[PDB]
Amino acid sequence: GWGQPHGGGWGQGGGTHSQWNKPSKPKTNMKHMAGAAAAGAVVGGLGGYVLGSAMSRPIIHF
Amino acid sequence: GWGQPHGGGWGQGGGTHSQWNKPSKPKTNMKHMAGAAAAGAVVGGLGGYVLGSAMSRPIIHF
Amino acid sequence: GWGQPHGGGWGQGGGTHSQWNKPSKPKTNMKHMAGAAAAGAVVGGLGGYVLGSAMSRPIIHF
Amino acid sequence: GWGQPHGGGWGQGGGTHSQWNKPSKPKTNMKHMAGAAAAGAVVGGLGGYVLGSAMSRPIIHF
Amino acid sequence: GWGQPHGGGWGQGGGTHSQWNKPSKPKTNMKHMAGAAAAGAVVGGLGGYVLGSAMSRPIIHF
Amino acid sequence: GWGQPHGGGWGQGGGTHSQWNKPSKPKTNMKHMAGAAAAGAVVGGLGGYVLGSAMSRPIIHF
Amino acid sequence: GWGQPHGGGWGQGGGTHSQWNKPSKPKTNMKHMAGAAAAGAVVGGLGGYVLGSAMSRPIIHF
Amino acid sequence: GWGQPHGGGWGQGGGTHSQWNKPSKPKTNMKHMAGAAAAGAVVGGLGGYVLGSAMSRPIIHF
Amino acid sequence: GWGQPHGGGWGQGGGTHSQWNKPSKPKTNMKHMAGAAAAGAVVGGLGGYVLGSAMSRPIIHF
Amino acid sequence: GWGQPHGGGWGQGGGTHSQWNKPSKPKTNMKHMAGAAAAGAVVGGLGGYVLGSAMSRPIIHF
Repeated sequence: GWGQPHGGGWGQGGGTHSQWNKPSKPKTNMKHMAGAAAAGAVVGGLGGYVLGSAMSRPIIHF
Repeated sequence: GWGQPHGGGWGQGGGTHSQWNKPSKPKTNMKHMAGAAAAGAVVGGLGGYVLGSAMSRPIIHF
Repeated sequence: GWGQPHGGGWGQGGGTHSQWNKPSKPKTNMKHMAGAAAAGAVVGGLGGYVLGSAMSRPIIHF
Repeated sequence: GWGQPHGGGWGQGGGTHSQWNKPSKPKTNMKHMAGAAAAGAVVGGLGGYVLGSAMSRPIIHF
Repeated sequence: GWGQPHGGGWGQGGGTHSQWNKPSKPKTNMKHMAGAAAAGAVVGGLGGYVLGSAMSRPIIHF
Repeated sequence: GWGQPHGGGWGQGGGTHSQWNKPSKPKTNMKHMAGAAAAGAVVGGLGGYVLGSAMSRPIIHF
Repeated sequence: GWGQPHGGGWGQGGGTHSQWNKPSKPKTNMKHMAGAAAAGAVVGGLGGYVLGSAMSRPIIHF
Repeated sequence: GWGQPHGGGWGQGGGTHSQWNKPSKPKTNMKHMAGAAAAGAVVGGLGGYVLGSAMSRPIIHF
Repeated sequence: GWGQPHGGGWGQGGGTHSQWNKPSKPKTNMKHMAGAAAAGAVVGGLGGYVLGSAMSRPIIHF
Repeated sequence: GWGQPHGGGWGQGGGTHSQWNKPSKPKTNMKHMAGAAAAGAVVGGLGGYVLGSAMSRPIIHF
């Protein structure tokens, strides 16, 4: 089967939304990876009213 | 079967929402990974009204 | 079977919501991992009104 | 069978919600792991009105 | 089967939305990767009212 | 001197307010009046979040 | 002097306000009046978020 | 002097406001009046977000 | 002096406002009046976001 | 002096405003009047975002 019927309206009723991003020196390192991954929505910096999705069925031979 | 019918409206009734992100020196390291993973929504920096999803069925031979 | 019909509206009745994130020097390390994992929503920095999901059925040979 | 029909509306009746995160030097280390895990919602930094989920049935040969 | 009928209208009821991104020296490094990945929407800098998607079924021989 | 600095914010913290007015046959009669009167706010039917005032200094000769 | 500095913000924190007016046969009669009167806000039927005022200094000779 | 500096913002924090007016046979009668009157805001039928005022200094000889 | 500096912004934070007027047979009668009156805003039928005013200084000889 | 500096912006934060007027047989009668009156804004039928004013200083001899 499988399925994700995400549904309905969404949002702010009214009023205000204030988003600030002020990081100084973030660091990300990686070394030696050989797997698989997925994510519909990834937030690095900032945002909203962001809709993502993912659907993945990879085959890896190694 | 499987399924995730996430549904209904959502949000703030009204009023205000104030979000601040001020990290100084976060660090993430990784080394030597060979598995699999998934997540519909990942928040690094900041956000809201963010909708993600994931659906994954990988095959890894190694 | 399996299934997760998360449903209904949700939010703040009204009034205010104030979220502050001010970490100084968090550090995360990892080394040598070979399994599998999943999570629909992961919060690193900050957020709200965040909806995620995950559905995963990987096969790993090693 | 299996199933988790989490449902109903939820939130704050009104009034206010104030969330502060000010950790100084948290550290997380890991070394040598080869199992499996899942969690629908994981909070690192901060948040709310966060809805996650997980559904996982991996097969690992090793 | 598989499918993700994300649907319904979404947005801000009214009022305001203010988004600021002021990172100083973020750094991302990577070295030696040979797997597969997908994500419908990825936010580096900033944005909103962003809709992405992904659908992927790669075969990798190695 | 004289003065009425009515002040401060007021209202419902949140939650609900339900007001019903269902009178059947109210009757008001008057006959032969020759004086003076004042009231800042008068509620006949129904209401709320009603702010009135009065300030009066009439001279009547008769 | 005299003065009425009514001030401050006012309203409903959030949530709901439901006002119903269903009178059947109200009757008001008057006969023979020769005075003076004032009121900043008068509610006959229904309302809210109604702000009135009055300021009156009539001279009547008769 | 005299003065009425009514001030400040006002309204509904959010949520809803539902106003119904369903009177059947109201009747108002008057006969023989010779005075003076004032009111900044008068609500017959229905309304809201109604702001009125009055300022009156009539001279009547009779 | 005299003065009415009504000021500040006003309105609905967000959400909804629903106003219904369904009177059946209201009747208003008057007979024989010889005075003076004022009101900045008068609501017969229905309305909102209505701003009126009045300023009056008549002289009547009779 | 005298003066009414009504000021500031006003309106609906967002969301909706629905106004219905459905009276059946209202009747207004008048007979024999010889005075004076003023009102900046009068609502018979329906409306909104209506701004009126009045300023009057008549002299009547009779």
